[PDB]
Amino acid sequence: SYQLNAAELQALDLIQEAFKGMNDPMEQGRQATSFLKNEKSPADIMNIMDVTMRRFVKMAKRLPAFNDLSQDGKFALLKGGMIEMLTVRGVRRFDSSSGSWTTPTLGESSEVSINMFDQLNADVRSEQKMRFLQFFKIFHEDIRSNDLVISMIMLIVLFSPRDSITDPEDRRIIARHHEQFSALLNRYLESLYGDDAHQLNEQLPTALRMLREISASSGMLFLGTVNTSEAEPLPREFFKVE
Amino acid sequence: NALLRYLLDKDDT
Ligand SMILES: C[C@H](CCC[C@H](C)C(=O)O)[C@H]1CC[C@H]2[C@@H]3CC=C4C=C(O)CC[C@]4(C)[C@H]3CC[C@]12C
Repeated sequence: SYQLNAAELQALDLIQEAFKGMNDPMEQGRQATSFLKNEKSPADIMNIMDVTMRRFVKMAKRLPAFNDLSQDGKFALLKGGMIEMLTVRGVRRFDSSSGSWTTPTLGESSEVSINMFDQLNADVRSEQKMRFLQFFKIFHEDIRSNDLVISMIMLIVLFSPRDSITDPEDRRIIARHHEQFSALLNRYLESLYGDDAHQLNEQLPTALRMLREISASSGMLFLGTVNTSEAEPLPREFFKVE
Repeated sequence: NALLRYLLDKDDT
């Protein structure tokens, strides 16, 4: 039987609990103002991603799996995985018809166009744009729009082995959860789709390679295009602006 | 990465 057992259902409930605030409203402030501007600048894009980044930190801090790590292990995982998780949120939030990202607390008139890439650093913008579109295209529409699938992919990439993590128990915990989240994702998809799920599982390593590549090559995208006085600091820890 | 560390280490309650 492909039906989920109690432990699998409970793991999914816990994941949904940890992610439950990602879609909360924004408060008035720099980030909301940036999302609401029709004419967005590169700095506005940084201000927008700040919301998602802050919320990923909070999500992780709810997970028992994350809380079994040392503080240094937790820090290394977030630093190493932030942009990868952000890119997966980007796939969930991208509308192929409109060629834009939206957010679930604002209407369709509020968006970030794919063509915002055309304003970024010419050294890297073209291939980052193409990589994002190619990554988006490998997903089936009903899978990239499934919040539980997206959340699990985020956790699979968050719980990746990182060379800087040296505590042996941290490394063990990370490896075990990488495996567990991958297996749970496949079980979930089997419970919905039966044998047809297996093709999705077979594609996961291809997806992850594309995800790691795009995220690892993102760091200079804003260089020369942003004044630090206009952009949130957290994204500036991941993207070099000066 | 001072701000990432701060956000990780803060009491969100
Ligand atoms: C997910 C986000 C839109 C919704 C944000 C909102 C606060 C929410 O999470 O609901 C979009 C807006 C800009 C996108 C990045 C632009 C360039 C990028 C450059 C790349 O090389 C990869 C992907 C990213 C990081 C994009 C990921 C998704 C972002 C953060």
